[PDB]
Amino acid sequence: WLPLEANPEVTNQFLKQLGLHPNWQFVDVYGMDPELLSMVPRPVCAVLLLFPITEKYEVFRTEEEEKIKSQGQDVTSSVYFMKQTISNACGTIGLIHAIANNKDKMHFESGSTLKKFLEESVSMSPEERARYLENYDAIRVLHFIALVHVDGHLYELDGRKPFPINHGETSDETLLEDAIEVCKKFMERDPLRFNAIALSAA
Ligand SMILES: Cc1c(O)c(C)c2c(c1O)C(=O)C[C@@H](c1ccc(O)cc1)O2
Repeated sequence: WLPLEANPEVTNQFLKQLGLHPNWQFVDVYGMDPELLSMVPRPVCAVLLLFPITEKYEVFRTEEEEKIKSQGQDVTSSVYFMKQTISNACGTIGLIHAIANNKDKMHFESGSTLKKFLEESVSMSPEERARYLENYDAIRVLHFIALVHVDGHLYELDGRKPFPINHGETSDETLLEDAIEVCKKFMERDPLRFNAIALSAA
């Protein structure tokens, strides 16, 4: 599985292995301050956020799950969501969430293994996607989540949760800034360090 660190060079090597043309490359997001965001090449189509699992995460996510089940949320049918059943798989799952939800922006090489995996898993349930990932030997190389734009909304994709989380309106053009605002919200949940990479045009 992808190592549990925010490392663009390793993640881009993985993208190449998986058969993606390198006109999208991960970059570091050096921090949330606007002059740091300006160093991220645009467009951006995904942000991966790395953070440690804490007791606060477990308590908050339980509250959030109850809230969403009670109020409902909009998760459009186009969102690709894969459950996590193996801890150390969260980096690889993050990468899959980033590519699956941006498939039409991507250029896949002929025998691309990730292209194959995506075509075969587009109609699977999140649970089936987890099982297939476990089976799929060609995908072989403290928590990661993905932030993407789908159909006008900003989705958080965390395979430890039961579903995507809708964080409000966004667009392809404003995804980086809107994702960073969601990261600021996340960090308010715990009285840490910011560690993120962005999938950027190259
Ligand atoms: C339920 C829930 C989450 O879903 C997420 C993403 C969280 C938290 C949480 O409770 C936190 O409490 C800490 C947090 C975090 C994010 C960025 C960072 O640099 C350091 C910490 O992220």
